[PDB]
Amino acid sequence: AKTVTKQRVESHFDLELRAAVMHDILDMMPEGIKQNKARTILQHLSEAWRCWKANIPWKVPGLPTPIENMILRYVKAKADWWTNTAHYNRERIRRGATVDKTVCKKNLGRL
Amino acid sequence: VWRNTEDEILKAAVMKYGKNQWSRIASLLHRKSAKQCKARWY
Amino acid sequence: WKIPPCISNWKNAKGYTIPLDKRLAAVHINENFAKLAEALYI
Amino acid sequence: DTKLLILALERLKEAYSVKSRLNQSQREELGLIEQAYDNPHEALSRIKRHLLTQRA
RNA sequence: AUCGCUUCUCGGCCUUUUGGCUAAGAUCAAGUGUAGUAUCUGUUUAUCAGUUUAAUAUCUGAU
Repeated sequence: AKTVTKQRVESHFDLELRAAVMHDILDMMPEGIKQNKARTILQHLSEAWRCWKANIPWKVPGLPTPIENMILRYVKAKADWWTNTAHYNRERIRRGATVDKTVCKKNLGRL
Repeated sequence: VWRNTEDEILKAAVMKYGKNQWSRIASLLHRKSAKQCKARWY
Repeated sequence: WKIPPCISNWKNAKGYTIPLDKRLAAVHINENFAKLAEALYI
Repeated sequence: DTKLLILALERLKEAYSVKSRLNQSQREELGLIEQAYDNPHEALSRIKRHLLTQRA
């Protein structure tokens, strides 16, 4: 039972985000009884996120609305987290606190 | 210049890899760079 | 409640061919441009 | 025209003074610069053709 | 019309099928002129006259 430190912050955020999504609707707003395809709604979730990042308008042809609202809600969650981290690291880089060399490149790419 | 063989490779390459992996496709082709492949497609 | 499958433009984990059409699918101009441009010509 | 061209090409060379690890695309640019430094009238003919006809 | 068997056609399942994340994780590709090396591949035209040679061969000449 190892803690969540600094190298596992992102991987853990995604662990818990997609655990939450799987709890959320794909088992508590179903009635796609047979096999609720949750492993494929998670694929839509990851692709909606990449489409956010690329600034592409994402719209899937026939996809029930409750799912689409669930996905839009969770992509806004991850987007808030992502850009708040960018603001924070940019202030650290500007005033001079970190010299880590992965944060400098990650942050230039975010901004 | 562009030769029908090549752009017929490019149609299939885009059909397979996707519309965002231009360096892979560019590697399928001899004497083409990813910039020119992307330009020809668009 | 049927869920369409995702075909991404970035991930092709199993290397599958999808036709260009299905691969693909998954502007405004004001009216003051006319008044500006014609005022300039005059 | 040749004085203006020599100045342009010297300015463009000034980037890769180091002659570093550059890449394919800078390799290609250096190729264009050298062949225009050798044959300065096909260069200028091209240049004025561009300035006259190209808009995309 | 009913029952059964066979033949072809069609619909429905066909989730039973796209391992997670980041800074699309990051990046990029140049050439055959010279020689040689190695491997395979092919081989060790018919008399006769002479030259020659230890003997062959070679060489020359018609086939």
